Amino acid sequence: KAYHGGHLTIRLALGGCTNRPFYRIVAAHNKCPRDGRFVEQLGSYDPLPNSHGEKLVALNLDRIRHWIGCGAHLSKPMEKLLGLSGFFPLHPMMITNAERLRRRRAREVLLASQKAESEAKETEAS
Amino acid sequence: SSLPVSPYESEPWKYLDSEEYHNRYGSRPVWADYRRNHKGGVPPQRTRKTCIRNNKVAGNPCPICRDHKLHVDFRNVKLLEQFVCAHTGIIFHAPYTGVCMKQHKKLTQAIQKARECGLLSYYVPQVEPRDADFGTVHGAVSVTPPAPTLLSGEPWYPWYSWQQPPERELSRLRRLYQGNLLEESGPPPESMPEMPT
Amino acid sequence: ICRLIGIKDMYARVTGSMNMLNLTRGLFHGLARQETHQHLADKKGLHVVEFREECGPLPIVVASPHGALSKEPEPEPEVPDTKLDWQDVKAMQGLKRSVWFNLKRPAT
Amino acid sequence: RKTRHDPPAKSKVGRVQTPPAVDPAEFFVLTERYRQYRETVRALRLEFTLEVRRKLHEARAGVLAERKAQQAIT
Amino acid sequence: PYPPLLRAMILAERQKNGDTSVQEPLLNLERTRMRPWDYPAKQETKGRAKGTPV
Amino acid sequence: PMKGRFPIRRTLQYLGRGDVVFKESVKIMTVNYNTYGELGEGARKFVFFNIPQIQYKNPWVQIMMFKNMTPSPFLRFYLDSGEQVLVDVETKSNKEIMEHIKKILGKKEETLREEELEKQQRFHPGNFGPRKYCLRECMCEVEGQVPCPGLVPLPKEMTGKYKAALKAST
Amino acid sequence: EVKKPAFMDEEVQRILTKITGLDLQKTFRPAIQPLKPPTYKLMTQAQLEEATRLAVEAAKVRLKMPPVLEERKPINDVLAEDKILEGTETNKYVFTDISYNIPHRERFIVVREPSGTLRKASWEERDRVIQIYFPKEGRRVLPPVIFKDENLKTMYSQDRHADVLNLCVAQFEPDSAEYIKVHHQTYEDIDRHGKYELLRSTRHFGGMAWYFVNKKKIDGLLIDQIQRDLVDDATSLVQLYHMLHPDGQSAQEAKEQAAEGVDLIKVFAKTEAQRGAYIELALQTYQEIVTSHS
Amino acid sequence: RKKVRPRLIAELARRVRALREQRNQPRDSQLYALDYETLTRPHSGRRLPVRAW
RNA sequence: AAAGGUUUGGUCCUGGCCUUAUAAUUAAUUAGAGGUAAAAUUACACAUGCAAACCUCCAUAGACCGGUGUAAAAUCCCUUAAACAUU
Ligand code: FES
Ligand SMILES: [K+]
Ligand SMILES: [Mg+2]
Ligand SMILES: [Mg+2]
Ligand SMILES: [Mg+2]
Ligand SMILES: [Mg+2]
Ligand SMILES: [Mg+2]
Ligand SMILES: [Zn+2]
Repeated sequence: KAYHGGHLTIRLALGGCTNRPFYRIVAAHNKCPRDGRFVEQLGSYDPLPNSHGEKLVALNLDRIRHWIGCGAHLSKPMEKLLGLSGFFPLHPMMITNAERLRRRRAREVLLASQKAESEAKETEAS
Repeated sequence: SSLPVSPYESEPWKYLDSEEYHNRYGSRPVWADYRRNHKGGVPPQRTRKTCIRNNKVAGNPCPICRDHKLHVDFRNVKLLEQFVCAHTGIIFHAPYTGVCMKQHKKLTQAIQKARECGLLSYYVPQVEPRDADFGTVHGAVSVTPPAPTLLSGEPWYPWYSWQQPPERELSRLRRLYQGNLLEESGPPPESMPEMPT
Repeated sequence: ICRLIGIKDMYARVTGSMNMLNLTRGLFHGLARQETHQHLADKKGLHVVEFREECGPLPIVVASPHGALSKEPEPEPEVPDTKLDWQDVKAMQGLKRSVWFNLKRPAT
Repeated sequence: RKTRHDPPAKSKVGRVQTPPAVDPAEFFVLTERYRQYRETVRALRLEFTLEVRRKLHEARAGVLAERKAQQAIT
Repeated sequence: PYPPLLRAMILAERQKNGDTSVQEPLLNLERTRMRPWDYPAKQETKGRAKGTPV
Repeated sequence: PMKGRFPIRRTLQYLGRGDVVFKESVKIMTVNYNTYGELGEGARKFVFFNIPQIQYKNPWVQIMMFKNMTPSPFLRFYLDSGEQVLVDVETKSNKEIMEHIKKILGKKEETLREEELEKQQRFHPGNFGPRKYCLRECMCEVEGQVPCPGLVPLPKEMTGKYKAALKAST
Repeated sequence: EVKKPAFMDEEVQRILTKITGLDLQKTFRPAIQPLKPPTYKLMTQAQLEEATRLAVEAAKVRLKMPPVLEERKPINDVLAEDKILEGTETNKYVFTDISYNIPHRERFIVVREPSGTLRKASWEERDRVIQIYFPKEGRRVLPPVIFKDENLKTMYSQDRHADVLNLCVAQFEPDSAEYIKVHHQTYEDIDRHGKYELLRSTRHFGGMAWYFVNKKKIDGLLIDQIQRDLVDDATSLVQLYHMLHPDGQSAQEAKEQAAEGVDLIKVFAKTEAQRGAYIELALQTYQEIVTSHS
Repeated sequence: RKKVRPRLIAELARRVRALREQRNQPRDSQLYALDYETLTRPHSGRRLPVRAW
């Protein structure tokens, strides 16, 4: 298609089959389809653990730096990948979500202890 | 429903050296005296899927299926050699020897397994080392100087940790979103609480 | 006929008329009027050397002149005047072959 | 997806916004993380923008670029 | 500071080029400072609604 | 039998044997040769054998040939700067003419090698995609990675059909 | 300090090339691979000798010895420890820089562990991922099963040592532990069974003699070189042994007596030979055969 | 080519439409009018967000 | 194409047709489960529901994604200039 307006973006293009996802990191005009016309492929992401239990991300850091220097935006999933790698700082919501998970597990542990204490009362009753 | 039982099941390689094998086959391959029955002069590009269905055998059993004592095993290298080109070392396609597609797949796996364990020889090309230079002094493969925060034990950036908001700022947000508020949360646990089990 | 002669590896194409007698007479005519490497070395007086791609640059001498070895190199033209067959050349020019070509067939 | 000339759904005439509820302590901490995060990323995007322009200028008018041009003429 | 991986790539390049130093790479934030989100925007370049009534 | 004389001239291998790749300045090469004579034999062979090879490697250069217009054969190159390079090819073999033009107006081997490497800069082995552009279409092809569900059925716990059933069960 | 000789030292490469030998028939033995119809050229004796010269030039490049290196040191560097991300992920992430123009040993391959530690990838992890993104013909992503001791012993029974080593070079890196393990196991089997001829006119002979010299077990190779009438090779081996062990009693004895030629081998027998009695016997028998017949 | 032909109606339409826009430009008193009972703009029928009520 | 069948009382030559290989759709008869891919008579007419919102008012978006193969020898490849409803 002949797009009018839009910007270059670095995003994940979904590949693979059903229940077997595989991603291609690409630089593409934002208005193009998710799996359609792109400008350059900048790496790949395999989200499924392999035989060694490792999720494999490949980043062409020389081309990624080139396209960020030319105005390319980043999708939120790609910003999360760059933060985990260490090339970018950790995303604010990566930290906030980790804090929410910590507060949510603390409640669960406390509830189990309360249930165990309630179970202890049942043991006292015999 | 009674397929014959081979005496050489445990040691398949034995059959190919026994006198019975020599009389039946001599020194020619086991597919030498097999011919496929088909209409036309150009044959179909695939052989029959399988010669044996539920203990029944087809009209013209293929070289492997016709002889029950023949066993396709990675250890039976002498049988496997007959299905590999001596000059090019390429496994023959199924139409070449006339074996059924089931046994051709089984033969291909046995030949590949025999080669991997070294029982069956194949040509190993000579390839140069991967890297022109074998130095290991670059930072990628060496020790990077530890960052100041890492030595002290602090977070890489100050905002990675929870910094309690000023009390005046918490009141400013309670006024802005008055009537649609949630219970205020304190500092999060220092570590990840161990999963309850 | 090739099995009767003992030839094990060869390619052939027959075109024009498929007359069985003319094919047998023409086949024997050509096969009997070929030139062995030993004959070629004697006619030209030079060594006949063989270069296989599976043996690398190793030169293989297959026939040496019976009498006196010459010292004048055989003339190598810049561009040969050979008469080429379109059927042989067409393949190397990238032209698609027929669906009937190089089909999987039983061992001969 | 609908075009601007398509009619609105009738099941959705009632819709009104229901803004999320705000936790004061975590909302403020998150707002500061976004401000500091976006400052770091703008400093890195600027540094990446300079490497692109430095590399381009070296190719266009670098030492090696000028010598080859005259070498060909000579 | 620089991000953890990007800091290691800078220090590694220093050693390769022969630059020997223990200086810590530092990002400069003065050139790229963000305005508050509620800062007044440029009204001159803002769009105006069309004149077709709904 | 391929028609014409020297049918090898009409083969892709022969056309690719040409070694004269002109510099970007070269725009036109006019060839003035005589069909009869003795001192112009090399020029006639140059038109017969070499002009096809030159054009094959220089598709954008205009080669126009004129016959029996002058007493002697010559080659004149027209450059983009406006310079005109006259060459005298009388009493010169066709091979000698090719070597002469290669020296004065032919790109060097180093220049041609650099261009070939630059052309392939954007092909990466790691890149995944169609066979025309990439070695592997999917990471399932790689050894050790989770195989394609079509070839190998996935474990039940890794399937949305199974996971959705549990969520209903919960 | 007098520098310890290296594998690539121009002097060592000279001696190792000589003892290895050349044989155009063994170096260019026909490969069992897809074949093409041979080509034929009529050549004079001058042209034929020129063609043999180019064949020997190619046999030199073909016999180039593979590097002999020390075992690499484990990569144990922690770039960061972001504990905020502890417990938020179950599987490790492996990030590989796939910029085309970086040498593979200068690429950054990091691992973000579930604890949050950002560390550099180990050597085994580095080689696996570089195969996935820069695949090398001959190498497999996961270690093959042919290199297991039981499988390797089978290849040795079939006298396929040159293949075991050609496979070890396509798969493993020269400084890896697996590379050193397989090579040292192949070289050790050749010694015990006296199969030194298998690797002659091959690129693997130099490393084998190097391994014996450094491990002070050249005795078998001298006995076998002498019995094959290659006594110029045996002397050169004693020169290499007197070069890598200058302070050895044998090297000091040869300086005292200014021994040369067959004398050098006799000096080794008396001074440092593990089995000196046999070296003299084989050396003596060789001299008797040479003197008696000629 | 030369079988691609002018589109007079298309050219006429574009100009004519643009002219009407300039002639019948609305004013701020109409575009930004509000119905305070429903908090909806009569011009476009755009109901203001909840946090602004 | 590695070819074969078929003109005649018979032979040779010429020459067409057809067979043998591969794949898609529909149809006849017949059929267990599982995984995966694809889903397609018709630019003829369409009941019903849904497919574009967001948001402290202004703006932004609904110009995309998705669909079909209408028109048209319609194009490919390349050069030059210019903007951009952009970043
Ligand atoms: S093609 Fe890769 S998962 Fe199916
Ligand atoms: K016919
Ligand atoms: Mg606003
Ligand atoms: Mg007739
Ligand atoms: Mg049907
Ligand atoms: Mg589309
Ligand atoms: Mg139409
Ligand atoms: Zn069968």
